[PDB]
Amino acid sequence: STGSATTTPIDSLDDAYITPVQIGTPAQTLNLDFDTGSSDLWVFSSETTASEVDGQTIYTPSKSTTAKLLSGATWSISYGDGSSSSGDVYTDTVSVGGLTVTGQAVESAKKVSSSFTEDSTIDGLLGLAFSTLNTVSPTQQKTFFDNAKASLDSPVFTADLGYHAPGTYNFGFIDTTAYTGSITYTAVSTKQGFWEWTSTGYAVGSGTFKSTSIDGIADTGTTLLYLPATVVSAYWAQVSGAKSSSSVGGYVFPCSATLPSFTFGVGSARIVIPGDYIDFGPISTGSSSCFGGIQSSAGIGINIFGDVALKAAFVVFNGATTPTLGFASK
Repeated sequence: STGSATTTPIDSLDDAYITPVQIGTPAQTLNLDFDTGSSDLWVFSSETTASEVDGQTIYTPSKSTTAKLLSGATWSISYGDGSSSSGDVYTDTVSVGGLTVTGQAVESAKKVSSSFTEDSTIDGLLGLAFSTLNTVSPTQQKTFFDNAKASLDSPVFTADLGYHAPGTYNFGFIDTTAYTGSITYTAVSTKQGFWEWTSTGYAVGSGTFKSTSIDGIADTGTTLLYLPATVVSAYWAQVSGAKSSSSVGGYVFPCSATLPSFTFGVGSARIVIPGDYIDFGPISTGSSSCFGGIQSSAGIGINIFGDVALKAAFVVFNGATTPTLGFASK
């Protein structure tokens, strides 16, 4: 089997991407944030505290003839941005882009933190990291991909995120028309539960490539590119007037600037992030200070190849017995 679903930016900055997901019978379609940095499929629901729902579409398990309470199971998750959610668990039929999993754990939120309530466009998350990170207790549950894997034509999924445009998540096949050149594959460590890999270096603009190992995670659920402070300083030094602002929370730059590209290495291959992709717009409405899309990972404890980086590539998440990642230009 295969599946193929379009993923759509939630706003004009590509802050996140939503993908329609069919849950239950008859289907209830919710727009979920596919997150290769976490491993829970959780949804706003008829059980979510009413004051914490503000415009999201909810899953109502009592209206699904295939829903079953997973008795005794609870979940609770905290994300790297400080947000969180928790609740109980149902199993139900879940379909993405025509690919159906029966008996998928659907984690129903009883509580969500304010950042989720305040974002009416995201109805929940669909985790695509390794199932060792799933938070369901006392019986850990498998991700949608883990449940689907054995049925797929090939044990892979691909992320093809658009810049200011829709893109595609495919399951079970590589679309050889979706990228240019060849796909370069690189080793993955699953020891922390992430799609963790080592970039071979970077360049700023038209500058020389610096060969240096940068361990980090491929994380579709993180907006920005978080790299070591040395790398980030080297980038922003090429933007007149850019500076790190402790009050804003990162590097800012004059909105009048033209940003240089940023290149990262994948083996001997190179992925170029155009300068435009690094502009996250005014820090507040009407400001002439703009927020940068490359930020320091110091204090986060891991480097994160978030959407800024991933949307410059066609990315293969190869879930074979020994997982690997692939990157191609597009």
